[PDB]
Amino acid sequence: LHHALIPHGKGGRSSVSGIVATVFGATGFLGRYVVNHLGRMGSQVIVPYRCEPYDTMHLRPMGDLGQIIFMEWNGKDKDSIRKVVEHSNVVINLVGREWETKNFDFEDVFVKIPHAIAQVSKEAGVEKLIHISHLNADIKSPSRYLRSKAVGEKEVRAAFPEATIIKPSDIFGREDRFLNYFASMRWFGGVPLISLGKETVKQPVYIVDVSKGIINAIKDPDAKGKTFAFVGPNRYLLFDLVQYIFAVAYRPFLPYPLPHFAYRWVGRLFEVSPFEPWTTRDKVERVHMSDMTLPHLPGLEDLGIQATPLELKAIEVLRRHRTYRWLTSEMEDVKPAKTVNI
Amino acid sequence: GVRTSPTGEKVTHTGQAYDDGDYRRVRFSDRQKEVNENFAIDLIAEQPVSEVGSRVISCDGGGGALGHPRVYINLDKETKTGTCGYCGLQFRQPHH
Amino acid sequence: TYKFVNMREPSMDMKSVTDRAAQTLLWTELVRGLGMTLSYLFREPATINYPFEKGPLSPRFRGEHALRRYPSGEERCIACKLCEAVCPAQAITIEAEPRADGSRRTTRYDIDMTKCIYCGFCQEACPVDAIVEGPNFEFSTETHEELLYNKEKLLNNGDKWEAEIAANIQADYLYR
Amino acid sequence: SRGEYVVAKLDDLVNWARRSSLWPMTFGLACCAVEMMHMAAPRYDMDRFGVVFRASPRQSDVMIVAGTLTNKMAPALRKVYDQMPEPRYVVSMGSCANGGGYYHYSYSVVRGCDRIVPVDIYVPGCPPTAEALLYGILQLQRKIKREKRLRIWYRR
Amino acid sequence: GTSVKPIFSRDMNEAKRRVRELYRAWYREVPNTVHLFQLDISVKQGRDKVREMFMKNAHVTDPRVVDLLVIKGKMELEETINVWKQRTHIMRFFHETEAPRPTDFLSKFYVGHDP
Amino acid sequence: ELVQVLRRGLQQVSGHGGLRGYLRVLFRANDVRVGTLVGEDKYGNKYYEDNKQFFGRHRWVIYTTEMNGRDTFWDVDGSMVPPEWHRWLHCMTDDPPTTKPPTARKYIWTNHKFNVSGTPQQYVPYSTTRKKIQEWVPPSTPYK
Amino acid sequence: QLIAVDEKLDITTLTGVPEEHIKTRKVRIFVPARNNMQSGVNNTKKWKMEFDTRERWENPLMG
Amino acid sequence: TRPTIRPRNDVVHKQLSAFGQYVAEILPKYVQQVQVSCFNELEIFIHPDGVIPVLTFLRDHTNAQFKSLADLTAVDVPTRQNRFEIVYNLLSLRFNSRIRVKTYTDELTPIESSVTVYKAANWYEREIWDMFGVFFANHPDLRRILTDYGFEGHPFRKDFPLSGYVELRYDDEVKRVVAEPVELAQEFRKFDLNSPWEAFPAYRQPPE
Ligand SMILES: CCCCCCCCCCCCCCCCC[C@@H](O)O[C@H](CO[C@H](O)CCCCCCCCCCCCCCC)COP(=O)(O)OCC[N+](C)(C)C
Ligand SMILES: CCCCCCCC/C=C\CCCCCCCC(=O)O[C@H](COC(=O)CCCCCCC/C=C/CCCCCCCC)COP(=O)(O)OCCN
Ligand SMILES: NC(=O)C1=CN([C@@H]2O[C@H](COP(=O)(O)OP(=O)(O)OC[C@H]3O[C@@H](n4cnc5c(N)ncnc54)[C@H](OP(=O)(O)O)[C@@H]3O)[C@@H](O)[C@H]2O)C=CC1
Ligand SMILES: CCCCCCCCCCC1=C(C)C(=O)C(OC)=C(OC)C1=O
Ligand code: SF4
Ligand code: SF4
Ligand code: SF4
Ligand SMILES: [Zn+2]
Repeated sequence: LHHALIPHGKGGRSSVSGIVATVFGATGFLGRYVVNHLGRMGSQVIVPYRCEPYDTMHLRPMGDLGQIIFMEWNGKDKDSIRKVVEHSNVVINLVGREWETKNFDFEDVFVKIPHAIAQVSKEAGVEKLIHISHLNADIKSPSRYLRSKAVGEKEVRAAFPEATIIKPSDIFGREDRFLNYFASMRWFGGVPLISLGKETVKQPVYIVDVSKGIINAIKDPDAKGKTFAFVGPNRYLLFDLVQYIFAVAYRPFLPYPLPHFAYRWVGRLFEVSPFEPWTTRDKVERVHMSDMTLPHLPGLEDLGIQATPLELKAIEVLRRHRTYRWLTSEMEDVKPAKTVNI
Repeated sequence: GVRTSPTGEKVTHTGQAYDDGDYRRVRFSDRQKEVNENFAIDLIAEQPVSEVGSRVISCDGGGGALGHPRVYINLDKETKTGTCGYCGLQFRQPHH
Repeated sequence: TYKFVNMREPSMDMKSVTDRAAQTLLWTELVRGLGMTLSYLFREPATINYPFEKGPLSPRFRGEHALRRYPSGEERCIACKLCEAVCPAQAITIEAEPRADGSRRTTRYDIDMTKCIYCGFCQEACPVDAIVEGPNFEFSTETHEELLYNKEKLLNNGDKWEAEIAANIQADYLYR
Repeated sequence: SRGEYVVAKLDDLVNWARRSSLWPMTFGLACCAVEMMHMAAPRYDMDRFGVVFRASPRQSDVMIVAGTLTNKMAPALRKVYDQMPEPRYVVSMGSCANGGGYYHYSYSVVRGCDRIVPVDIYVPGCPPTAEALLYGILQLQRKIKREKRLRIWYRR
Repeated sequence: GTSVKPIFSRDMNEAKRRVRELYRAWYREVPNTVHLFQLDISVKQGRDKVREMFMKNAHVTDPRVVDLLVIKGKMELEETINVWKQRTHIMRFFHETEAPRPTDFLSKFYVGHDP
Repeated sequence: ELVQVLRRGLQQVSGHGGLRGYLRVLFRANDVRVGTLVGEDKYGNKYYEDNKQFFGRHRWVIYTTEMNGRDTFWDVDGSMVPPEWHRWLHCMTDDPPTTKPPTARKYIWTNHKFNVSGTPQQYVPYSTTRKKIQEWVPPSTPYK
Repeated sequence: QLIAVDEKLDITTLTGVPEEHIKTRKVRIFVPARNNMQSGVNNTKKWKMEFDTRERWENPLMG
Repeated sequence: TRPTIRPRNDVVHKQLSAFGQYVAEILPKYVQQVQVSCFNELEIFIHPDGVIPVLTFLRDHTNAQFKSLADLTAVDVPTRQNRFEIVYNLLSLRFNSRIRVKTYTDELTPIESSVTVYKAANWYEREIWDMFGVFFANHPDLRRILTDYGFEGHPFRKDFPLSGYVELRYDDEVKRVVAEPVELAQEFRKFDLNSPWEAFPAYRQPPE
């Protein structure tokens, strides 16, 4: 087990966990939580970054001296990948956009890059590979996002047969694009919902739950070549979920029905932003797609994790979206939403 | 007297080089490994043995008070030279 | 012996009262303060043109640590561990063993520069003038790890600064 | 390309503006703050470089952690760091702020301010001289000169 | 006789009465602490934590130790009411960033050498 | 005495090698004074002296435009000064390294390097000692 | 006037010590043995209390 | 003797011994011992019940006039049945003299507050409580002065670890500063410095 990679200590900041993890996409939403959970217990974390180094400062205090290393990398360059995965025994892939840029489409970020990472990790001798997919990934999906996700997981399994594939469903957290996205809709006055959100079921999952599931999957020997689905404990109709979101933020809820073609046109209109789009046609599709039910897959409870209900962690995200007059309202004030549990 | 390991890592004067399978090598990627090139053992090995005509010699490292504490070295054995325990200089009595 | 600071009485003659009234109505001490500031305005400033000009220092100045050599190139350090014992911040970590030629030398000599207080106790305790505080003070870094010096870093510092260090010691060794 | 040249020149302009106007928060903790004052003194005159102290964190660009950070003080330092609008920079000055220094093994001392906030420049010394702090500030300026935010955005 | 000077209470009954008064004060304060500090926990969680902290020292039978514990509890309550504590201090009672350490023999044997 | 200061300014302009040199020293150092040259580095730094200035301005260095690997036309720092001129410049001695050269040693660096933090040449700390505990190597052959 | 308590002294709840470092620790009470390298006996006069030795490991940085 | 040895002052020694005898005679109910050190410092040992009467007498008596409380602190000696030694340092401006009053207490026995005698005693008693856990009865506002909010234990006790039990760091998941059990990358290195040979025969103890 390579004595230098033998666990030591109490399990804290100055301890040794025996994990040397290269975390692709560590500068995003899930990446910071994953790096934080790796660094709490004394793991060596390699952070490949393409952005400006100023955008990686928040990751520095997450590890002891020498336990977090930053190197530049290029998604379209295999030498960068091999350079950042030579000395690792765990490789985690969290790379992904929610929109298509002029340099990287969905096939570039969900198919080509994951496949290259998996192939390089396999030829480099990496023992464990964690690949993130979507619960709604489907080759026959109306979303290019999910089709690319399905093709990407097929090719990752082809290139790294012992990889672990995780399929979370609409992760919510402080820096998410799920609760914040719905909360952001108040500016346009009314909330446009296709079919008033009455024909969509969502099963959102907590960010800490997903990060702890990834951490436990690294440490679990049976989770080597399995496929997991990370979902929350409750299923909600989209209308009720958005109504609860607006109720927690104490904002007036004015839902109106909008036709699919018109709201797709709105998404296309928003897609022309050279910066981060406020919404896209792909987001239009994914918001109004019901979350699949996959009872044949192991879940968070198979990794020792009890799923955190949204009603316990919604306030820490939506209190920022309140006005001054409702900032101090307590968590148990907002009458949790009705749940369609089978 | 620097020397490289079969991996390409420079071996320091203390002889420590990471094993090819050691993950701690990653700290030198995109960076360098600090190694001092003036190996003191080779440098002191180049100094000639001083010939002196007494059984006991004194060494303070040169420079008076800028050297080391002054010690006295016995030179009775012709089999080996008298080495200073502080500086490493060598002394011997005339033979041959 | 002592003196009083606020035990003077103003004279009540018409001359003094009129002078005080003129001071009150015409703001004479405020004009005096303005005059002092105006006087300072036309003086030459005390600013130096750093980094082209530098503040004066002394041979006794304590800067970055360095490890020195004998004129033959042999290390002066003999692993006596006096500096480690005396170090008030426990910033020095030393390990030693007999060398391949039987010499008493270190295998580890680390100075945690973020633990160090730059007191110079270590260079006082050294009996062979092996560890010194150099004249350099411009060695700021971008990461914490770069301030954890090992034996190679200190030996390189000595090799790089010996020309100045020997001259500084030559000027002060008769005070020590 | 034309766009590459345009974004490079825009980066140059923004970086010059940001490094030529660096306003540190009026914030000090211990012995080091005295050397900070002396670096503000007429001999060195940081104001001639464009460096002006401002009390409000909302109006400050840099935080200089000059002194020991204790456990009781860490939440306040984190609070005032957070309230700083971006871009913001942190300079760690002195052994106490760098790694705990001479109170490293104390029960009430944080072993380095990098456990609380990200650090851009570490200034060694106990205390660092005012000239050493000026060198650290100029190094921070040189680091700001190397930022390529708009190039990275364009290449996305 | 053991000749010991008291602090506040002559015996365990007055100590119990002081404990009950301190518990009442903390129970009243908890909702105000939840509102003022903008805590993400509920009032039930805070009151359960107060009960847990009180029951932590249930085995004490010395009235002087009980009096000192009540004094410390009143100091903590005075810190909390005056907002001398911050949110970090209040949340330190919950240990939300520490991993759950197992208690069984086999897990301790696997992880390390601590008994 | 106004014409005197104007003529001294004109002399400063003419003493820097012309108008282009005047603007070069104005934009490279924010200082246009003319002093007596003391010496020059092997790296290109020029050292001047003017004893009529007060303590602190009587010695200064004009930095080179190209040290070991980088362009230093604008990016200069105090770590570019070699140790001997470092000793002279900080007034630790009254003697320049020209009249009083340092002592030559075979182990002294022949090429001075500046602060290399933030560069691929930066110092990376590592343990310098050997592995302490040796593990038992199992035999490579079957046992039955 | 005094209260006459009748229970053995216990101050564990007032020392602020974590539960792990009260019930799992073993302290040794002894007079230290003379360092055999020397003949002085001035270090063998008093009684000492020390705790049981716990795990020490190498730091990945600096060893 | 002469150049390197500290000179003596017999006049101050006799004056302090006489005043110690005076104070012991005036307050036999509380005074247990009076000592004069060889560098001319007067120490008076009292019973804990006499904290208020003795300090009041030393402050208000015409021949004492110790109107200034220089310092008040505690010393922890775990080997004693009464753990904590309470030290009062007083200064007389009328007579240009200093005096030290010492008493004792354990972890559970309160000591009377001296704020009625000296207003300076407020923060000193607060610091003694914070650092040693000695409770002062009738203190107008007794609470921690030096330690962090919610800090457990009394650091200045000899059995408190030097680095404590908890350390602080910022945690990004909870977006706040958290407290966790201490782990040190480098452990503080304990040094055994005491020589096995006796240094001062004048302080040798009986071999029991
Ligand atoms: C018109 C209203 C709208 C626009 C608002 C902005 C107004 C125009 C901006 C003014 C530009 C002036 C900045 C140029 C100053 C640079 C000075 C020089 O020193 O820079 C050097 C090199 O220059 C920089 O690399 C780049 C500066 C120029 C940037 C490119 C020009 C872009 C102009 C585009 C205009 C468009 C404005 C927006 C329109 C909507 C780097 O040297 P430096 O390290 O500092 O100094 C070392 C310190 N020493 C000397 C003491 C040792
Ligand atoms: C023959 C018939 C003539 C008719 C009558 C004409 C004669 C008038 C003679 C008296 C005129 C006096 C005018 C002054 C008015 C105010 C003076 C005054 O007393 O104010 C001061 C306070 O005023 C100040 O001190 C000013 C404070 C702010 C200072 C700011 C800078 C100072 C000004 C710099 C220079 C001023 C230049 C002004 C003109 C600029 C050009 C437009 C009083 O304050 P105290 O001393 O505290 O006494 C109060 C209790 N007895
Ligand atoms: N968020 C959710 O609700 C769900 C997320 N997932 C998956 O989880 C993963 C990450 O989640 P999240 O963290 O929210 O996504 P983020 O966008 O928040 O993080 C994206 C990361 O991917 C990197 N990245 C994206 N495109 C590229 C590229 N072309 N080249 C290099 N690096 C790139 C980004 O680097 P930079 O910062 O430089 O862009 C960033 O570090 C994604 O794969 C996503 O599909 C799965 C199910 C639901
Ligand atoms: C305008 C003059 C320059 C002021 C520079 C800002 C000083 C910031 C440090 C804060 C501080 C101040 C103000 C201060 O006055 C002081 O002495 C009591 C300190 O102790 C070291 C300080 O830390
Ligand atoms: S200068 Fe002082 S603190 Fe620094 S290493 Fe030497 S003895 Fe230790
Ligand atoms: S540097 Fe000097 S004092 Fe320290 S171990 Fe070496 S010889 Fe001894
Ligand atoms: S580093 Fe030194 S000078 Fe600075 S605050 Fe700490 S002890 Fe004081
Ligand atoms: Zn010698």
